[PDB]
Amino acid sequence: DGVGSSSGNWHCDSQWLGDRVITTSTRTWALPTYNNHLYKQISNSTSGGSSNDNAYFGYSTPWGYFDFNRFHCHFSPRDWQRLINNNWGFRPKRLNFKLFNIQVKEVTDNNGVKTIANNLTSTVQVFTDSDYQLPYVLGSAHEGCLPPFPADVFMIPQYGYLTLNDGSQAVGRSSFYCLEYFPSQMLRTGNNFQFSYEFENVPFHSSYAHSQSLDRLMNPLIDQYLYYLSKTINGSGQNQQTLKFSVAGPSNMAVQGRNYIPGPSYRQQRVSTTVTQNNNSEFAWPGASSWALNGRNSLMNPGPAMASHKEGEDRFFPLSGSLIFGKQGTGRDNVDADKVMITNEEEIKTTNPVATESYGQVATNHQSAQAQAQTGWVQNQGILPGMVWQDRDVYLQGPIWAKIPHTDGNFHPSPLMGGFGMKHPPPQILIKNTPVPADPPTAFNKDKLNSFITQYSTGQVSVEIEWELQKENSKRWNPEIQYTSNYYKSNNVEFAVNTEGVYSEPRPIGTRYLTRNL
Amino acid sequence: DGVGSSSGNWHCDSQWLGDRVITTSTRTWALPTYNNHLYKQISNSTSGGSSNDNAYFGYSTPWGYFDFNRFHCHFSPRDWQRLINNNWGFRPKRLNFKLFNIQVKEVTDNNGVKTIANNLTSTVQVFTDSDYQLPYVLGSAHEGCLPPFPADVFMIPQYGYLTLNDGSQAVGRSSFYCLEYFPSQMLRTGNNFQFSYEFENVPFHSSYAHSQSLDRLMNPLIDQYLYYLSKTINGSGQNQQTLKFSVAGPSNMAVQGRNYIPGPSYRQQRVSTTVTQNNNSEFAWPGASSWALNGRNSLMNPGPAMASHKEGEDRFFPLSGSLIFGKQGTGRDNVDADKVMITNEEEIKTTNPVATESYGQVATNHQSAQAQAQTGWVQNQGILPGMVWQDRDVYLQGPIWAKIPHTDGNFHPSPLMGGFGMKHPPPQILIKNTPVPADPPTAFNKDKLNSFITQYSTGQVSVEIEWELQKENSKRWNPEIQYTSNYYKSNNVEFAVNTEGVYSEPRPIGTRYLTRNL
Amino acid sequence: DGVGSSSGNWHCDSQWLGDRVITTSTRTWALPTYNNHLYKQISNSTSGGSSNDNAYFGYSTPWGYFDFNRFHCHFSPRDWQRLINNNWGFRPKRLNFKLFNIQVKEVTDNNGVKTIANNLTSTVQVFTDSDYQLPYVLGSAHEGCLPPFPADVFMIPQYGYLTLNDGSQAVGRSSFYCLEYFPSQMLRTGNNFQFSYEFENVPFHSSYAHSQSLDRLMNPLIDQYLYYLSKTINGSGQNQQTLKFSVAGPSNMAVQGRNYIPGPSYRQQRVSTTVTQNNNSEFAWPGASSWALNGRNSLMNPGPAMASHKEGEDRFFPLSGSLIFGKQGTGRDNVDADKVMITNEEEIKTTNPVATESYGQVATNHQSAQAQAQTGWVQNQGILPGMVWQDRDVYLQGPIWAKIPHTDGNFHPSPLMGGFGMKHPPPQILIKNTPVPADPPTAFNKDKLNSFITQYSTGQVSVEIEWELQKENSKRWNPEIQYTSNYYKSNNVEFAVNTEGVYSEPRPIGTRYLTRNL
Ligand SMILES: OC[C@H]1O[C@@H](O)[C@H](O)[C@@H](O)[C@H]1O
Ligand SMILES: OC[C@H]1O[C@@H](O)[C@H](O)[C@@H](O)[C@H]1O
Ligand SMILES: OC[C@H]1O[C@@H](O)[C@H](O)[C@@H](O)[C@H]1O
Repeated sequence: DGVGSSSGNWHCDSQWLGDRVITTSTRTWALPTYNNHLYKQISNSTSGGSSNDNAYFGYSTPWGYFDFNRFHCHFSPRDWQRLINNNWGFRPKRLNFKLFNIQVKEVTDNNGVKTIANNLTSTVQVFTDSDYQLPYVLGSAHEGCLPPFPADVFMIPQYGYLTLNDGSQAVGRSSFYCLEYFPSQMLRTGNNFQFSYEFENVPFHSSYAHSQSLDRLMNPLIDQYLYYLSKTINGSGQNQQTLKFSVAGPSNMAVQGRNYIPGPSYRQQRVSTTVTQNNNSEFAWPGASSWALNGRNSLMNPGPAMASHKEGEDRFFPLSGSLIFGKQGTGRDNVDADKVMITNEEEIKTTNPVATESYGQVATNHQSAQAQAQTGWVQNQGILPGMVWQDRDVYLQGPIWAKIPHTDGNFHPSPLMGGFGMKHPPPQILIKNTPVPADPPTAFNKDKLNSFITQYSTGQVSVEIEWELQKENSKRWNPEIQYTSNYYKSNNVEFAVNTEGVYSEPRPIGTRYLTRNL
Repeated sequence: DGVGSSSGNWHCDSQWLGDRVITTSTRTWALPTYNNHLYKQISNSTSGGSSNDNAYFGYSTPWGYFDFNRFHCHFSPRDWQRLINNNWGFRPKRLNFKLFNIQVKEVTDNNGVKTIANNLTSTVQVFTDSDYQLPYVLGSAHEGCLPPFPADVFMIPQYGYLTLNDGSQAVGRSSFYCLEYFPSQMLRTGNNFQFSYEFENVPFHSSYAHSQSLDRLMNPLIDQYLYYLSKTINGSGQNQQTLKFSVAGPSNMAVQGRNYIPGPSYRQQRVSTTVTQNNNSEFAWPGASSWALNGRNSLMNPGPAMASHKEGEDRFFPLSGSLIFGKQGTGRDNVDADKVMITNEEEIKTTNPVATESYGQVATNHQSAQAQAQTGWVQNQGILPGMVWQDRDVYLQGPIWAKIPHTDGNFHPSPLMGGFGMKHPPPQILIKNTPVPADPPTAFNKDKLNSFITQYSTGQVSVEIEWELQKENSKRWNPEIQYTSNYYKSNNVEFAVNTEGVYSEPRPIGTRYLTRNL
Repeated sequence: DGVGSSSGNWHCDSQWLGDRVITTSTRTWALPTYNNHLYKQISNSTSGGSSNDNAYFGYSTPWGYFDFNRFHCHFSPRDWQRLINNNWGFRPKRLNFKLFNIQVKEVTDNNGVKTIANNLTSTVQVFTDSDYQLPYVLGSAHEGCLPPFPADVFMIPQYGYLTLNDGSQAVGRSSFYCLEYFPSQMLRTGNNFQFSYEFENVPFHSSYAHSQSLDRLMNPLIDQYLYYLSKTINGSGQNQQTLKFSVAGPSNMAVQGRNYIPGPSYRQQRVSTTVTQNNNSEFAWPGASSWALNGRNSLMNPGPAMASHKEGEDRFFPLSGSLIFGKQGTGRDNVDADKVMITNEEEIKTTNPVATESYGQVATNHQSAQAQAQTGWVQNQGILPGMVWQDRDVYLQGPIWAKIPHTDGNFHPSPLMGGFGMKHPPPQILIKNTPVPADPPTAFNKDKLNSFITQYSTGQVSVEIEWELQKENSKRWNPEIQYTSNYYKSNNVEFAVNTEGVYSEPRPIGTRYLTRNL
């Protein structure tokens, strides 16, 4: 419309209907010029680091993008609690996005003091990649998200992508993308932008833990009608061999026949938070579970979902097998365990094998009168018919969704870091403020113009997501575990602002509190 | 209605339509009072046995439940034969249940002689758990089923369940259930009960065996157009290396290219019924294939479906890899092989690996001029794209269905003991005769009344199941294997009553007789 | 609309209809940035002062709010006089609020000389808390109100709130509020804001004084038919005891029977404005009437409404029992009595006990032949059936309304400082100018942006209140006390501007001039 009118309003409310929640968040953003208006080839050679596992080839762009893909973007800690205490499941349904109240500003510097003024005629240009024609960066869990606390003003992250490489070099199959080669909407002060999105059908996340374990499904009062082999020798001596069979029953539960077995396993190395119990050596990379692709070793960071420890073993965690979040103000490199938050998958110990344990034992030979029976430990176990498992839990700090890679086949394409896998996830919103040249020469030159006016833009983003809820039907008599605040005398309220104005999130909050039968 | 009228009739017929069978069974039951009208916390501590694998925590209830979940409940041996000889497949469709002609009886004992009288005003109360809000006990294969022989009167089994535990202790996530906290129908003599159930869509059980093996699918008369590496050395000597390639053809079938491979394997230890061929040692538990869950080892009793032995090896069976049924009158503990019936999965040797064999071999290294080629045995193999398998066979003595555990994911949720997996299986029917207090004090006391009239109830159950049939279309010229009775001079007719009045089932009858092409 | 159009007009008129008055006020405001765009935890620890009575915990916000909650906002001194001379009562009815002609301005400073320019694209955001979901700050009588004189330009006060504390620490029950978590309307130059409000039904304020006292309601000419005990002894001597009864009549009025008694009392310490008559000691805090809450002592500042002094005792006032207003230009701390204005409740001496007196006397024992009759002084008296009282008077300088605390119970929830109590008072209007970032880095950083453009906003506020009037019906023959200006030779007109341009209010003006029968 015009310079004097606001093109949108601040909308942060969240409304709770019966089966649905609608969260709306508004933030203030700032967009710098990136790469001096250039596309740039980037590689580990451009970075200077040399390792085959770390080699890459790609491009950085002048563009930037919006990321609302963490839950704390859409939920207050109080709202998150209302979700996880009262519901068996939730999934996203619809999405609404807005850009409004856009301000482009010119920066003028002369002797070292800078002046900021409005440039009213400058434009910022925006588009969504709806056909998923760009490398999709939102699936990897990166920073640059809308801040969890509504009063914080955030910088928009720079867009870049990777393609095929051999070492630092490219190959003919490597592809280059100019984002100017897409249609984008141009917006001056007084123009606004919006689009809507429908989440494709996904299963509900399971916000519950099981109140039963897969190995105790039976009636403790009744015998099975099935027999197992109890004795193979009549006693001590020579040539003592029998086949004795017993009924499986309450007295021996481990031996009963069962219809279903725990899910797959890929074993992790066990690390103690008590430090004297760890080996004295550097095992971090060497002792790590990894997978190889085209000669590169990728550490298996969030591998298959597994129980992080056995009972009472809480000090133990898998080496890379769990999500690790930083506390507010935590540095980038070589930080103590105190400054990081290690989440645990403990609730899924009912259907899932422990991450640091073998799956089980198998027979490795044929016994005979000559040969004793030999077993071996199953370190990794793929899917078997009759396996049953839970996915990884969801966190208020964690990612909401991921893009399922477009491929001939996949199995159970739930994101291993967590959340909802989608062939067509919420599209990428790419934003850039358009280059404004400085004064060109007065005689013609064919070289592209490398001299521009220093600018940046600010504005507001609204994101609205509808969430479908799955209510708890339970007949459980005794009360249940809920997420609570503790009452006792803190210096600071948790999930509140600091005395210096800093918002922090004291601990990770998982989704799984309510219980179901297994 | 009233004391003098029958509230139902005896209905045992089974009617065979073209595509469907309807089996109806009627039995007479007796219901005791369980637990002295109490709910009781039970654990391995209450049982006194201590092993971490066998530890449990749960509750026993005053309630009891009906189990018709074995096939011999619904099929006579003659009906079972008509099913398995004439049909390629079957599945359950509808279910109808009735309770009628209910009689509550008071037991009076004074000096040690007891008198039984009718209590006409007493009531028995019944409900089905339709929302699956209770721990589901019918999936584990327990005793307490309707007896296979219609003239036998059976005792109703006591209901109980398990929940989470650490050792014998519970955890806050453990859940307690009062069955009085459900609505239930009360029934006096003259009241009857019924409900209907729809089986959710399940695949047909495969009542056939394959007439082809997965490794012979080819035309024996024709060569492939594909080549394999036949020779790696030109001959004996030094520096003799070649690559020689041959056509795969009828002469060498093992090396041909194939589109599909056999199903997954988890290896079992091999045990001989000839006893002198077994090792002299106790390998039963130690040499057993197991899986671990939260620190407990559960023996893998009916693991993935696998051929129980190779050809001519019938004396061999997997250590726990097969269902083991007892003969009539067989004791509970340490019984000889003669008194038990070991079933075999032999028919599936066409698509499935043998339970006691390795899946195959893989390369463990890179060969080179320095290093010879090394292989290793694959003891367990998870699912691979292109695998093809058969499920475990169904038995007249075996379970019909199971409840699929409610979870984020599962694969091929066919019950490993056998039958039809269902998210919503036939619901549990829970029955209890209501407590009738003895004479209370004449001055008020707040304690709950612990003194009751000794009672029990009897009545009849009808169960009606419709089964959908899949007829055989085969073009096979030669006659086929059928299930038969042998003609020769027994002292007793098989599947008949004893001279003392005892009904026995002489052998397990599987489903797989007719054949199909693979 | 646009940059060149005014979005509202100046409206200050007040129109007098028969039963209603409509006051409209327009002011010019200025809004700074508060807290550097931060929320900040604040406590007596952050302030450094330590006393348990003064301990607090809370938050300061970047937001600010409008306060029109004093009468001089809505009434000129002439209008106030027209109200209080002609009417028995008044109450508020409707409310209309407007924000318009909004101007955001950028402040640029380099070498220490600052330049102010218009920022045309900046926005200010406004919302009302209509659901009363925020801590309500307008009830406490704070500064920051619209100035009484229309030509003064006022600064908008900063919003902040308190929550639960133990000492300077918080508790788990303490709650934090982000105001960005509400929907708010954004407004650029050319946008305006308005909303309407309905006062919920409140009683009229009593703008009258009683022309009778509660202890003289009788006919002075007539006797009562009731008797009192006049004599207990026949005379001087031993064993002189009688019961003598007399008629209560005009000669002895104190002893007559009465249907109604004066209202409740909580006694205050008496302080003289003649200073030599006060004790020589510091009794201010020590000799003060207080109430205790959770271990803290809160001085009872405007306690129950009571007559401030007896007749002719005008020099006396309760220690904290009355509202104390400052004269124009009066300092914050340790100011002489000359610079402050002490109001008096004198008019209510008819129905209300004096603040500095005991309520009365009660019997403390049983008299007998052995024991003389003993009485004791009633220092505080709660409500009794048959009590009758007046509320505190209203002042042109005083507060209009208060929010009744949301609670299970309350009694006579009239605000003790004065005015109209409401469960849903006029809502809080919260205003903030939105942060405009300075130029962000050209490489992405995840830290929130702490660098902003210095801004402030100005504009106009209109407030329109309809007041319902209660006209005087009186039959009084003699003329009545009115509020007047004195005619005699001042250097300055009262309620006028200074010679230096300063507006002052010379004295407090109460509401109670006209009289009624009691
Ligand atoms: O040699 C490959 C390297 O890979 C890196 O990811 C790791 O941090 C190094 O310690 C080393 O393992
Ligand atoms: O040590 C665990 C035990 O588990 C039982 O199920 C088994 O019968 C024992 O022989 C032993 O293996
Ligand atoms: O000891 C509590 C204190 O409370 C304050 O409000 C007062 O000004 C002090 O003089 C003292 O009474």
